[PDB]
Amino acid sequence: VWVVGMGIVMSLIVLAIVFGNVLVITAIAKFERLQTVTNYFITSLACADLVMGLAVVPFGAAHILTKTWTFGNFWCEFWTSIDVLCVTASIETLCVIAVDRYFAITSPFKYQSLLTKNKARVIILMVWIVSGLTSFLPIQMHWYRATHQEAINCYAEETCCDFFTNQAYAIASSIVSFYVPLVIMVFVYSRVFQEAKRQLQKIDKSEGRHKALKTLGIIMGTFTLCWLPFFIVNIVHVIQDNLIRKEVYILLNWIGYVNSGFNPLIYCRSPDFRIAFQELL
Amino acid sequence: RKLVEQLKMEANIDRIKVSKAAADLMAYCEAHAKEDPLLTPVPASENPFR
Amino acid sequence: QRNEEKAQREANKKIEKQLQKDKQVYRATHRLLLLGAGESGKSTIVKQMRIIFETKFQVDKVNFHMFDVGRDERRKWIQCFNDVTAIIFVVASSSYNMVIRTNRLQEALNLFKSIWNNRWLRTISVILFLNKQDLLAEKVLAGKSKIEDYFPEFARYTTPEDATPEPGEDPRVTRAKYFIRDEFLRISTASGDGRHYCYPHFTCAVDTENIRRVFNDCRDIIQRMHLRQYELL
Amino acid sequence: LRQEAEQLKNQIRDARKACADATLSQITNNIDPVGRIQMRTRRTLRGHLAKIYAMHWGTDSRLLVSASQDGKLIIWDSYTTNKVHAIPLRSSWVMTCAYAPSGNYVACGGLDNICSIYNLKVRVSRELAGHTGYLSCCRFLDDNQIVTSSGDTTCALWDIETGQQTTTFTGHTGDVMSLSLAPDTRLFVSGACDASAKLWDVREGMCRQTFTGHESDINAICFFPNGNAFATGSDDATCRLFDLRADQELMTYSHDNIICGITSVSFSKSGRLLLAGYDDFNCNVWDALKADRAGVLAGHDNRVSCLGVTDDGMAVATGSWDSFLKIWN
Ligand SMILES: CN[C@@H]1CCc2c(ccc(O)c2O)[C@H]1O
Repeated sequence: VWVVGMGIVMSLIVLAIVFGNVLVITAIAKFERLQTVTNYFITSLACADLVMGLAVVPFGAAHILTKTWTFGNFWCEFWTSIDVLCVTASIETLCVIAVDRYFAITSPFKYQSLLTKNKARVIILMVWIVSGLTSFLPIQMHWYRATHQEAINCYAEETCCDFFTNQAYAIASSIVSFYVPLVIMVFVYSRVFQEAKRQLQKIDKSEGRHKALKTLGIIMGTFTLCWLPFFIVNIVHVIQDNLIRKEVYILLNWIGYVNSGFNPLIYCRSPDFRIAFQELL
Repeated sequence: RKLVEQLKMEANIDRIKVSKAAADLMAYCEAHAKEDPLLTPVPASENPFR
Repeated sequence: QRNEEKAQREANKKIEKQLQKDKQVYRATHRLLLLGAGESGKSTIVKQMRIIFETKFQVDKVNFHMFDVGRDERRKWIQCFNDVTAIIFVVASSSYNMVIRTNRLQEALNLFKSIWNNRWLRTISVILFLNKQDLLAEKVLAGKSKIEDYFPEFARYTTPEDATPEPGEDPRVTRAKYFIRDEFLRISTASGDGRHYCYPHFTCAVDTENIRRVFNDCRDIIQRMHLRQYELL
Repeated sequence: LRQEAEQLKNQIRDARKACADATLSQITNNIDPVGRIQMRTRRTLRGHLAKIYAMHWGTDSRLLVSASQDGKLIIWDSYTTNKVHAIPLRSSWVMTCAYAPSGNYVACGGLDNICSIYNLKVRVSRELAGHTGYLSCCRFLDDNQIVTSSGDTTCALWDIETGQQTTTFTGHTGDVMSLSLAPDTRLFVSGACDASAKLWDVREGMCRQTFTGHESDINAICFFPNGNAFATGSDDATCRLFDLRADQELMTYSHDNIICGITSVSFSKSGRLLLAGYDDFNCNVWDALKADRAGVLAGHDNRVSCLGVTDDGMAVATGSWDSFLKIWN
């Protein structure tokens, strides 16, 4: 009865992710006032989160509950590829949003000319192309398969389908997906915080007669506490460690999945988004 | 100056009962109601826009 | 036939391309509005910055455009300027004693109040310039026109220790100038919700570095607007 | 001095009170209500850069003209949604625009105090100057005469070839903000910030009647299709319908919810529906005889600035500060 009770959590998570992402996508799509340069990135992130929540969360939940994979081997490979593509696209879109924010704040005069609708579309296309490459190319070509006997036996078995990866591919996927975007986000957000502190000090000096810290803290926390443990356990069990149990790895991956139910409502907290949501519902 | 003359000219003007003008406007609205697609929406075939 | 439709589509495409080019050219141009009384000295500021009146001047390859509407007691065209990055307000701080009949400086303060508490422009910052600093210094040092006689608040006013004054070598002129600035700042702070800010600058007719001040201040205005849009201020 | 003016005001007030026998509400209370009206955006143009201020339907029920603070006067084909012409303006600000009944000429003007006129068969054929204040509205009496309303509290009747003010309609306190022309070219009225709308005769050049019902500035005026009445929008929430023959007010259109002013007012072809723009993001309709709102219209992203009903009565086009003209039907 434990799985029956546990299965409610996964269903609730999937429902919340789908509902939030659908609401956000409809919010940008229906109203023309919401469309903007950064809202294109926001809706791309919402689309990626919706795709992952629709595809990999229910299938992974079914695999966990039934303790077996009923579908075929090719469908399992497709599910793994979709999972990697969606995670990479979501984190890369977070990084691109952070870079856009940094460019808009630090370089305001050139911000209008630097990024346009065509530039945003090109950036989104490049992000999705690199995510699709890093996902499908090393997987569909079986470049991630391990030479261990356990991995070969797992691949041979039609029913059981777990994730077994090389050290090289695991390291490359980690650095491409999370670590480099983590460094870029930390750098740009540190610069943005420095600029905000300078502006606050100037305003206090001029009109002597914070919020930026809280916002950056919540953004960085909901990114790091959601993804970093999984992406350090990745490298840990890839490189010379056997203490990583499968349960811990799956739990951290599902925390990373839960991050998709947290990114929308924190990236659509603007008053215009609230008004659009109220009008829609 | 000329304001006194302007007001004096404005004061002397023929006026009709408000009821008569109200009835005239009502009659015009009733008579020309049919020839107006805003009051009664045009059929989709008849509508130039859609 | 369909030839007319094809020609119309081609013309529409050409017009759309021209409009896209115009949008690219125009989105990089920042609009500024020059507002002030006739005796304020807006001509001096215009001459200093350049070196309806439309003016092109660029700083660091950033194009700014400046407007000067130029009695018009009831300002009904003030709602037209809603997309400008900032509104330049020019007032002669040496015109406190001169009165037309209500001091001119008090009338300028009332005009600033009307501009600030305007429904149509509620995200438009104001760049404040106080020309005729030398004349104000001469008037204050002479003492012919008592500052407390026209402005009763000067009797209880004390100099701000926080703000370091310029080397004017006279405490009295610094006190007077800072009181005049603080009047505008007190008007601005009452309705200040963080959307728009007032930046006071002490300028002189001899001084010509007002263009860099305007450039830096507009940069700060855009930075603050973006920060508030992202909710970091 | 002022004693004669006070006596004249008392006399006209007494005459207006005597002529007010029964309000139009009393007569109209026995009419069938219009009922709910549903209006849908048949076509959205969406081709302007900055906020637009005024628009004018052509004599043909298709073509449009909309002018925006971006400085471009763009002609739009409503049916096809294609852009026929785009005429750049020398002045960065355009406060109004017009379409000649012949369709050959299009005139626009703004804070430049010059009523530029463009020939469509797009070069400036003539520029009319002489107004002390900013222009506010322009309409075409014929192919050769145009009446312009300026911020100098004076309206003038221009001649294109002559280029000089044929007649000046002086004698108004506040700055005129809008004017409308009668179905014939004989009469036209204007409304200013002095809370007064005055009727003018183009030939004589003297104000026949003056109506001062409102308590705030008038921003929009349109005629009843009959030509015997006209309704004026205002900065106050009330939109009122006047009467030339009765010389006095007939109705006020006020609702408790609406605290905003009025920007554009236009009647339907039959005159039953009074379309009024608002400082709020959405426009409202009014039963011109019942004074009861029939149905609120879908809002734009910003405040609406202009209303125009086709000569055939097919559709109404509203333009907001969101640079969008949404054709409604
Ligand atoms: C279904 N489990 C996958 C397997 C490995 C992996 C994940 C997410 C992001 C990556 O960059 C990965 O390499 C996990 O979600």
